Amino acid sequence: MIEDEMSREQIIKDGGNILVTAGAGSGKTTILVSKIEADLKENKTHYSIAAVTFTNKAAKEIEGRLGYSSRGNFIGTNDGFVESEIIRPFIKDAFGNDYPDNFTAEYFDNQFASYDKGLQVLKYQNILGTYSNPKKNFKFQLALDILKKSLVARQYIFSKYFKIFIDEYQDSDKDMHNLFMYLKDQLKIKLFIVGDPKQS
Amino acid sequence: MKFSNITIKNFRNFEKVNINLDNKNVIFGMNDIGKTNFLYALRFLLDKEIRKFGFNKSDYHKHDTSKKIEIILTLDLSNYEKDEDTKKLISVVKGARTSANADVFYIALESKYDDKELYGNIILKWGSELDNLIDIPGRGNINALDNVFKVIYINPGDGRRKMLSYSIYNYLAKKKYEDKIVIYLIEEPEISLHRSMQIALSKQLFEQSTYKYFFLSTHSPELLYEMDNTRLIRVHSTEKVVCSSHMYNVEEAYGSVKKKLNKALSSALFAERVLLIEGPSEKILFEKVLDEVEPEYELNGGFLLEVGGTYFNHYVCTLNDLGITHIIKTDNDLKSKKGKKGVYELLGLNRCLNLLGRENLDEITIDIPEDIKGKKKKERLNERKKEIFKQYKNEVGEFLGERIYLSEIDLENDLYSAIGESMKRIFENEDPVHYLQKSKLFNMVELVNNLSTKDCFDVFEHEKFACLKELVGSDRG
Amino acid sequence: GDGRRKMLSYSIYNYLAKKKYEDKIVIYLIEEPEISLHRSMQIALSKQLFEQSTYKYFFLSTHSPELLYEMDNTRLIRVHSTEKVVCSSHMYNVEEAYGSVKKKLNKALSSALFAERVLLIEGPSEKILFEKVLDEVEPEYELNGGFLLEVGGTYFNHYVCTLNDLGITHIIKTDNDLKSKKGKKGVYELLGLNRCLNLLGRENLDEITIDIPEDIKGKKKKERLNERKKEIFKQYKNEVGEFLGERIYLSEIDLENDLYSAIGESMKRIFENEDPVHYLQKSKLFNMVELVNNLSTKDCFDVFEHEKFACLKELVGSDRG
Ligand SMILES: Nc1ncnc2c1ncn2[C@@H]1O[C@H](COP(=O)(O)OP(=O)(O)OP(=O)(O)O)[C@@H](O)[C@H]1O
Ligand SMILES: [Mg+2]
Ligand SMILES: [Mg+2]
Repeated sequence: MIEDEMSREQIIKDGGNILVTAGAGSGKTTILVSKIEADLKENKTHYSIAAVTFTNKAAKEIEGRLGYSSRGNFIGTNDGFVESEIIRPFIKDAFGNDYPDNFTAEYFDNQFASYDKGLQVLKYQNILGTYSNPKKNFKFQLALDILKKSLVARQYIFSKYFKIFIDEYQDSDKDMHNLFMYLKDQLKIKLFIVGDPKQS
Repeated sequence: MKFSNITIKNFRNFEKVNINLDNKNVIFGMNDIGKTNFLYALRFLLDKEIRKFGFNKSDYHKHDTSKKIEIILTLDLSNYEKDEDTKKLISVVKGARTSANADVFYIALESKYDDKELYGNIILKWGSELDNLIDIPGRGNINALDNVFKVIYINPGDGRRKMLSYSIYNYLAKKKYEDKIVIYLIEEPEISLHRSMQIALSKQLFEQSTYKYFFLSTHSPELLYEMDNTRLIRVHSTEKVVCSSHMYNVEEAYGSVKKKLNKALSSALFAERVLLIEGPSEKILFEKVLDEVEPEYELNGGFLLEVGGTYFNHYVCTLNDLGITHIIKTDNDLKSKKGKKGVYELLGLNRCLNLLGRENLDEITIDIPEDIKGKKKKERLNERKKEIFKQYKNEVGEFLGERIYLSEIDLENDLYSAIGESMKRIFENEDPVHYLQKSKLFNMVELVNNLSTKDCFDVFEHEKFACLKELVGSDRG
Repeated sequence: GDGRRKMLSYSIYNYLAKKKYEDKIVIYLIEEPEISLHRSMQIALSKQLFEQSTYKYFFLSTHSPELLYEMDNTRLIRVHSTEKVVCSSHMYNVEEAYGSVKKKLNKALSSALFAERVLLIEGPSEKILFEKVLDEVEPEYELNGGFLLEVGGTYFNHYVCTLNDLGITHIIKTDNDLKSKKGKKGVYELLGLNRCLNLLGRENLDEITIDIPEDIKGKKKKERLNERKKEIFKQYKNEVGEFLGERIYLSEIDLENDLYSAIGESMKRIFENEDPVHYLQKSKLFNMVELVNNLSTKDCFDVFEHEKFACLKELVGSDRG
């Protein structure tokens, strides 16, 4: 009845792109898990959703609030999602069999700040370093390069993933925005972005 | 998207059998030949309740248990856009596809016997190349092949309970399995079913879209009355198990006579040697002669198929791709063209040349005086048919090499060449051929009422009736 | 496997009936023997079941027409699908005059025993034309229990007595013929009218004669025979009316003249001749396929709701009342 049920019918039964002008925190986790359980209730096909956070404490808190799901829904950090969904099944199909399959992220020794010396130390030494500039992402640039290169990676993430739920967009690089725009424009994935009122 | 092939090695009565497939497959054959061991090869590949018990000693070829059981299925996958089932496959696989080989897929099954634990373990694989097949990942009792395919196996008061259970199975496949690729395996659905319900099941099975993928084993010709866009698989009854495949389609030129062709061919698919005759007069004469000479001809796999007003290509292509022997007995005819006088076409020779792989001949023109008609016009046309049969002799010899038997004029002149003293005795005319050709359906019954033994043998061991000796199959060598 | 285990079990039961039960009267009760069996084994079981003397007494329930291919000296029981359970019995015998065409009759009648309304036609041209018309108008006619039965060169009494004793509706569409006698010129016997009068329970009519000049032949002799058939069909009008009351449908001349009365402007359009009737009758199998390749919807309805094709409306079963 009346405008409260009409506003709930507007904000629950959406199907398009969602962009809410809300602050950081203040009960956004409860409406995020309510939107996640409403999207899991409303879906009946074989598609799956994704949830990207920063810290592991909010990831296990979200995993405590959902519980168990058998639809193949992924909830995790951005580096784990890029590593376990983009890089590892498709590096052998994009750049040949000379590159290794298993790899560990050890950035405590190498401080190399170029792409060419980074690709020759994945070729030779088989380890990845970090840039001297802290506003860089080597792994997201590699994921964008092998998503531009491989066809079956685009076929898999067009066939499986339906929506991506993004948390903590206030501290992010432009390469993650470029990769998420590349997922948005061509392969038809909706975006759920929370943010900040001003600065913070 | 589409099934393409199955390769079965070292299973129960298949040593190395490769079968081309499609969607809507119908397998048929004899008794104890391996029709339901084909469907158990699909149950061990794609269904988990059969696969959870492993293999026994008796699942190996000739109880050997030193070879490897290998069952490989090929999928086509050429339509990534517009088909939801290709996305259903591709969203689970994730790591064995290659962009250079993105339009083929392989799902394989391997098994080697232990011979200490007395157990055959089943290891499943997929890949996009036949080399480098990685294992299907899984945790516990569940692997990732079970997330894609759902296999519904159907095997049967009575009758109305089975047609209720078909609606229960279709209701559960419509409701609970929208996100999965459903494959039906139907084992003999004609059991305790009336034939109107068999024609209704054939119409629902081939015309509706609710059965996208099935493998059907049957013994009934009335459940193939509506067959179109299907793959027919025949298991041969020889000393080696051979499975032949044909992609059955009905052309748009034959769409006005489709039900007549489907009833006539669907009765003929369950035979070994099929004789193709023209009308019911040949059926009456050949049924009397084959009743008197070899009366168990249809027990042993012979069939008389009356085909009329067609061009022989559909039946010969369907019987030849399935490994069934086809014999054609026909006569050359001079068909008169519409809107044109004196110009005839060479219809029986054009039908045999279109069967052999050649083009149609040119239209001949013979002219007659206008007062000369009646029986003399038919004698001039018979002399023109005899000149056609004399001048095209080397084509008639290679028709004879491909089991096609073209008459000189008609059946009745060959019958006068065989038993024409008895035809003079019965009809008591100076023209026994013309009195037979006046009313064909009543004088053939009058003729076969009065023949006896040693006239049917004079039909049978004549040299103009070697199609009957081909149909029975008795050879001197 | 299957099948050969069932045929082994039949020989086990026949060996136990031959050995252990010589002093008893053995009755077999067979419930549906076509189950998981090939059709050549069904014809072999039919030949063993009706020709051999090792099954003296049986009661047989079946669904298979191929296992009734050898039937003679048997009792056919049909259970009706109406609101009251009615069983109809017929003593099926094949006569000594029909012994040369026995297998054709048993295959054709054995497919027709499992129907409800049977239309009896002459040859395959009626089968081609009626299969095209019933495909375009009412395509589920055989799901509902309709059947097309070609009966060629027979006198209709065997099929009508077997279907009438079992409560199966028989419809006959035929045409009156003038058959020329052997050893005689100018004397024609009335074939189709004697067939319909023999079905009604009458005697055969006398042999009529008609004289023609000897130079007059070809198309003109067929026109003299057609107007003679029209005078026979005009003068025996009260016999044609009581054939029509007993679901017997006699044409005036042929099927083709009724088709020219129904769709004759389309037959002038397709064949582009002034005589489309004679061109189809020059070659009946190839020109019927050529005609039904070029008809469409609203020609098949012009055949179906014509007054000379009420046998199709009897076969479908749609009534105005
Ligand atoms: N392990 C095995 N080694 C050798 N032969 C085997 C083995 N397992 C089965 N067979 C043979 O395979 C056949 C099994 O018959 P099956 O039931 O597959 O036939 P079918 O064509 O389905 O029969 P039906 O038409 O009667 O239903 C038999 O000939 C049997 O001897
Ligand atoms: Mg079987
Ligand atoms: Mg029962």
